[PDB]
Amino acid sequence: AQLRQFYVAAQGISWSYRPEPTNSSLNLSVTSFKKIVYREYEPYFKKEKPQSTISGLLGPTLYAEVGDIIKVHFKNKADKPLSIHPQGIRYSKLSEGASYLDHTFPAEKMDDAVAPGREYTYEWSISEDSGPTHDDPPCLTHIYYSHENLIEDFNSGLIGPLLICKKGTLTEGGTQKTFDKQIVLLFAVFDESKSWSQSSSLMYTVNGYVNGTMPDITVCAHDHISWHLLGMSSGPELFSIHFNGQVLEQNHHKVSAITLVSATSTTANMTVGPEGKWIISSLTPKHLQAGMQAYIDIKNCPKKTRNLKKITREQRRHMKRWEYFIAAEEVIWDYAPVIPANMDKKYRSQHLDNFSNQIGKHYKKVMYTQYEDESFTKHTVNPNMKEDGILGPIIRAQVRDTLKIVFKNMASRPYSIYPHGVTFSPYEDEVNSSFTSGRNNTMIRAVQPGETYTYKWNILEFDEPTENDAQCLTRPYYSDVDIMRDIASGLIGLLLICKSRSLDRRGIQRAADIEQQAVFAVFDENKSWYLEDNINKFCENPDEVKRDDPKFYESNIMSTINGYVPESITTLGFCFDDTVQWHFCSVGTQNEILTIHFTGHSFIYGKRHEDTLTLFPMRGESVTVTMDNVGTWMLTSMNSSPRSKKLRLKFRDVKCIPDDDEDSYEIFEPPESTVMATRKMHDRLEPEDEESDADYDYQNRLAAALGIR
Amino acid sequence: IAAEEISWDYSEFVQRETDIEDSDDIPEDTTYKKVVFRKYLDSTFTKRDPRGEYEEHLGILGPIIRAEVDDVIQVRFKNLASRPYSLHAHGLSYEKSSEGKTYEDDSPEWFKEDNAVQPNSSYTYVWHATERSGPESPGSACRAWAYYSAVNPEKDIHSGLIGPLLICQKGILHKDSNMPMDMREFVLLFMTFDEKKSWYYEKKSRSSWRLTSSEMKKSHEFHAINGMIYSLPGLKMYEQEWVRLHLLNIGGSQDIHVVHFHGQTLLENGNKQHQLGVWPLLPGSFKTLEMKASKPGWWLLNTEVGENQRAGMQTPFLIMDRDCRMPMGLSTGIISDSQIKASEFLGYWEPRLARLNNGGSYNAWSVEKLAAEFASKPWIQVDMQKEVIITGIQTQGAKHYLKSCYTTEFYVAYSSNQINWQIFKGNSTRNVMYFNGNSDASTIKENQFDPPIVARYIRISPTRAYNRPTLRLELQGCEVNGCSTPLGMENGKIENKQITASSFKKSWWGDYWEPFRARLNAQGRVNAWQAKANNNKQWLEIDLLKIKKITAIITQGCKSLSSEMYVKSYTIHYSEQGVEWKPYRLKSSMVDKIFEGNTNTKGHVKNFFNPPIISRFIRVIPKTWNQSIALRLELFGCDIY
Amino acid sequence: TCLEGFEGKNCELFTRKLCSLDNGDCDQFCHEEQNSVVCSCARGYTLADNGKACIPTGPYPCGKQTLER
Amino acid sequence: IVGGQECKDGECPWQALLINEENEGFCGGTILSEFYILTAAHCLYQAKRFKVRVGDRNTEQEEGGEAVHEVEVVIKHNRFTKETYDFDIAVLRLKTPITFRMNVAPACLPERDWAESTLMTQKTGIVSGFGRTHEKGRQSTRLKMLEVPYVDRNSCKLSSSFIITQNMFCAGYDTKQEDACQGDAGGPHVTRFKDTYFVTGIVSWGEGCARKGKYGIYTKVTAFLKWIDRSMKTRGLPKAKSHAPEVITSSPLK
Repeated sequence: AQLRQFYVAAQGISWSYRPEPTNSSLNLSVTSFKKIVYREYEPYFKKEKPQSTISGLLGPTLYAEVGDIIKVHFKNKADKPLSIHPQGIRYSKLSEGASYLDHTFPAEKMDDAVAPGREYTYEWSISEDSGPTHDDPPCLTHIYYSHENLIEDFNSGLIGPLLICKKGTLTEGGTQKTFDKQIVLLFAVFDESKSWSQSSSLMYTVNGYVNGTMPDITVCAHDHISWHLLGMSSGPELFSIHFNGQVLEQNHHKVSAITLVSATSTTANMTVGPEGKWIISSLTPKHLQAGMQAYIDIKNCPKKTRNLKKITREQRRHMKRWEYFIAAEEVIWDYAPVIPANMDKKYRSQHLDNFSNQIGKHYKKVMYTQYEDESFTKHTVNPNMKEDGILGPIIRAQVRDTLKIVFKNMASRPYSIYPHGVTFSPYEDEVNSSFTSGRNNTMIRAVQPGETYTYKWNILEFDEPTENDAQCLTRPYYSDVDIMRDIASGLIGLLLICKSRSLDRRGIQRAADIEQQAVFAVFDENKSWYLEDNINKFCENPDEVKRDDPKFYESNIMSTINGYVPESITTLGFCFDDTVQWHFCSVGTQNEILTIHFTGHSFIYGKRHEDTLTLFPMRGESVTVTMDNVGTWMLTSMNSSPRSKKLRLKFRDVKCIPDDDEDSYEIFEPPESTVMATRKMHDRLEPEDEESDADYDYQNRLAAALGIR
Repeated sequence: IAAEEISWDYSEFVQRETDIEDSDDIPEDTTYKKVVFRKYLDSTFTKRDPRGEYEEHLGILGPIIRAEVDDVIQVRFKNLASRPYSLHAHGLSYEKSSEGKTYEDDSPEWFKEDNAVQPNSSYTYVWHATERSGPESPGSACRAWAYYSAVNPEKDIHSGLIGPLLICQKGILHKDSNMPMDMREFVLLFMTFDEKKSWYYEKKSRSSWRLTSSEMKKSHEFHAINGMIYSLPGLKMYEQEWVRLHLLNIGGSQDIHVVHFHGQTLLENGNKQHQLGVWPLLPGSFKTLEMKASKPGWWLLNTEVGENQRAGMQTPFLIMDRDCRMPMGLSTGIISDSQIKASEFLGYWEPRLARLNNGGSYNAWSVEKLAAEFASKPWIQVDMQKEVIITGIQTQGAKHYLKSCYTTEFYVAYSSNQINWQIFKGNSTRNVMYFNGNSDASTIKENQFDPPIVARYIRISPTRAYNRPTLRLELQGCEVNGCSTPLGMENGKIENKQITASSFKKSWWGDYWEPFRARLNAQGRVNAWQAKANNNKQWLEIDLLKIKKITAIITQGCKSLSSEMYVKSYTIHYSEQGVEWKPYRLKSSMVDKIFEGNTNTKGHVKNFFNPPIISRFIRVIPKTWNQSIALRLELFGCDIY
Repeated sequence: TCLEGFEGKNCELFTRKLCSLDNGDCDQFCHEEQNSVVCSCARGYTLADNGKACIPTGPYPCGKQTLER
Repeated sequence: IVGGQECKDGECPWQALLINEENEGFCGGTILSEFYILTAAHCLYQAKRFKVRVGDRNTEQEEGGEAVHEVEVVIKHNRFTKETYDFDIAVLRLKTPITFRMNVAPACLPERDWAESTLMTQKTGIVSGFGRTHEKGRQSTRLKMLEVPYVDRNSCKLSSSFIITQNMFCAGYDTKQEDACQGDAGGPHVTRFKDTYFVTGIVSWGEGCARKGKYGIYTKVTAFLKWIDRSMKTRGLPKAKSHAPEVITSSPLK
């Protein structure tokens, strides 16, 4: 029943696409266009609000609670009668802000006839059914706009955020009680070419900021912050945003990425950690010709101290001398597998060797592997683990996992390593950070070919996810020196940020099994850094150059899986009692969502049983799937032609009768057979079999939780 | 299931379903050479399934199969054209015996025989129903699937060869032909259809085929919504309905929309802990969730896009009144069935004289003699020359000594253009080829309708009664905007503190009158308000508390069990939050309106008023009169937000 | 009295081929023999006139229920 | 709601009470034939002696000449985990044969085929037992047999801290009321399949029995066919007619 009255007035402001407070670059300004944006005013519309620096072209951020009234007052000052169309429920057609053929009374258009210079108060409210009061965040944002012309009521700056939070733990302004900050985000594409002033200026301006000139979000530590995931684009455009280092908690779930469309009503909150300079990686492959970068400036203001314990609470440590050895070698790896099965003649007899006199056999494709000792020449085996190929192998993290990535480059370009959303030490980098301070807190990831560097950091209990989600979260890692070119060169893998199921030094995955992933990255040779090892240097036909032709272009545009461009060597034929965790990923040069249809097969996610799923780039999607089926079918997609006609899968799933291990070949055992000695599922130990952990000979301290109490 | 090659029209907005503009000439051809499905109750032809009122969402798509646990319906198919057709389902882990996809198999002519159907030859084929589609967790109970051809993954979804597989749970079933309903679920398939990308491509286009149709970019690939364009019918619900909406998208893989309702918050079931508000869509899955309406009116249904709204979907859904059970033409004297049309009558009794319980042995409906009545065509065109919405019609016979005389069965029809008689009302949701009727004579019988039927040329037709065809069908309609609801001026919700009387008549050596019962159908002493004086000075003020939108009015009158008096004219005084006893302004000019009271003795007065009466203290001052002052004042307001 | 080979209300559905699901409407083992299904109980039980359910014969074989009270 | 109703004095034979020579019981058994009694292995190992009596509906009282089924010696099991619980099935080697009476009704032998058709259909079950698995403060004098439903396998490994294999699964209500350690240990969780009765569960204590309203632990003898077959044919024909039929076998159950 609270009165949340606001005074918004739209006007045309010649706002530059770059924050230039100094009049030195105004004579040669590369941006000088008008923008009709929303601007808040005082009662009776006297003086203009100063507005935050983050809200360049964004209007006033409206805030409200449940069961309250919102007598918002608007005064248009542009040129055409605009309106305000929120996302409430109590507002009627007389005050809805939508001008269309309603087939009702003509007097219902009084909310849209707001002439430029006429005041009009909208009598709106909200019902009680707009409050979650559960596992959702205490706020439910909304987007209000003008229903006149969406092509103009957005590119000019006619966008504003509306907040309908929960009455109780919220203050006056949109900030919670236990949280001391309110971070509002906005990522838009102001297409100036399609608006009111038809001027050729197709530029990707995030809130009117180009080349990463967006004002940096800054907040000191020892406090709590709250986010607001908002930002509508011109239409079907998305934004692959990510919060490096600092992990948020969207929908009370510890996540670090969010990529939807049309500004989805979602807010989040988290708790800051140590001081530093983190990154807001706005890595949008389809939106990079203009510029969109941001970072995090975490200082240190000593105000309150939490009970955050560093190590686990007197039961879990597992201090082991296990450092992951990674050497950026240039072993001979090609798009086609070693001796292909389905005969990939398009790459075997054209680019794999000296056939057709194109590239050759000796390549420089660098792959991130994992050795077993300090040799930097052979891993667990001489080749690879087959099940991953050029993709990264199996890496698991736990408390004191000693993630000491002994990286020693030896190719022709300085590389590094960076796991997705991991907090490190002020001494070692392992993250594309610009934090260059003193020698004590310096961090440089530049590892020249020949020099070795170890990124030492102790992953502990403050680096684990929640409890309701899956065990090990999928976080694909990639090089931090380069952004888009190293991914095409085969420098990408996957990391398992698991929960608190640390049993021994390796962490026994309780109620789990093996892992089956699925990657589909479409890249090009021109995107990779080793473009010189194709047609110019590593070449044997200087008279005929395979360029400027569609034949050589599509020969590089390929979708790979486990380092195998045609088809993989393994099948998805599981059996019963397979509590595995399926992972999916599909990075590349795209930005929207990617889907895949499953015929005759389904999965389990969200306490239900869906058929198909939809993954997201940047981050990694994980789901615990139990593969129980008898027969064989296809897993094709429904798109155009280069991604729907050859993206099938041939496998046979059979379980006769339990896990099918009495007359076939599979790495499982029901057992259900003659057991006269020792077989599978025979956990008979002399001291004690199992229970929860192995802190002592019997574990005498009784406090096994799943995080900070 | 069938698949006869019938040319379907994508640009269906020229039919003027809910469109406004008239200068919408089609540059190319309206219809497109495609194939439509059909449902058969038998294995052979010459027997189709009549598309009922509930079977609305289909357009170019054929029927929708409803098979659940312990219930299987055959799907015999026979090719009619010259190309072999296919049929492939999705969802469960069905084997190749009921799959029908063109790939590797095992059986010779059984796993892939359904993909190659020879013309003029039937084939034995039947699908299997599972329990996987049942939504787990306490919340939902339905989750639809999809099925299409399989001879080509792309040339079939554009050839009109689509179909959704709506599968619910088991436990809640209805008596509608043993089909589980007990709700009002909807299903919509949004997917564009292309003529140049299909098997029935006639090598050329209907206008030009140089740079993908020189007239319009992909003119053959129109964004047909639900098989049509600018249509979307059946969106006529009531206030506060938690109906389930099934959103299915299989072909549109590069078209992401976000559904946002104008003033309707969302509520997710299952977990019972989420509110959301908005809910987009992803390609592949079959999203389904409730709606939960709030305020009535023509609320626009859009997806907040620029390419699929003004050129795709733009149909506002209407919410009509729920408690619109007011008298229409029985208790009033203005609205009557004077515009009735028919052909064959039933006897010699009076036509209009068909009131419930009337004096005389002649009270029915007839003009010409009946002679012989059977399964001929005694149609009774009940035309109203306006929009209609009927949810229930009563039926009562006649007697005068002992005989029953009641109609046992009668079929109903309807029409919307007079030139064609769409005799299909008898096959609605529950009905298939029959309809209820009267049972006796002294017991009133009603026939309630389930689907919100809308038309203009209503047609009823009797059959045979108890050796005397006599029918007395009443009239019960409803509102169109959905807000004109009785505030209680005649029921009892509006107390006497709001509607007050003037003077109280009291005799010296006797009793005293109580003229404060100004309601409809009152007993006791008087029946309404009768002041002591008899001039143009008395008043009858009403307190509306808040502002309202009054459109319909009614007025009968009272008496004193001797003489009947009424009022012939009055004036309505409108005001605002404060107090202002000023008559209602005339919108057609600038003066005040001169309202008319009761015309005859007991015949009510029904009139519509487009301009709202935004006021709170409405005053009624009777100008002229008849004998004495008497009127049963009762209006119909709205809830202006 | 419609012709044979066609069953249902107006004799539309054909004869049943395999049992597989729902145990073939018989209270014992369902095992198809290439478009031929036949159910039959082993020892301790007999058969009925058509084969809908095995008629109980023995008083207490290896699996019954006492409905005396 | 069907609560803890006692067993009937008609169709409830599967209750071979395993007591001691004194007035002190320990667990129970399962009646199937005249040469093998399925029960838990901890009934005898790490316990006391063994005294069986079939058709005994009450321990304190006696319903006449009906409880007689003495046992000579007994052995153990190969897969029986001494610390935890896994394949906890033991066979009681009776010494005197008992005919088929009213309170002693035989049952047909299970098979591996009734593993994919009995768990998906019969989602319930009954737990026959005098009440010796949770012998704390609910020792009822009457033979109680309540009804417990079946839950998905993905909710049984977390019911107890011990990781449960495939042999044992859920067989109780949700986390609401007391539905675990019901009846005597080794109690038959027979599920009336179709015209027959096949036992498919043995109640045993894991970490004891306390506040276990989550789920229950019950074995699956359909996979135990290879053990009941190796201990019935390899022992040979009954020498002295159930002596031992036949207790003279190795400890890992042959």
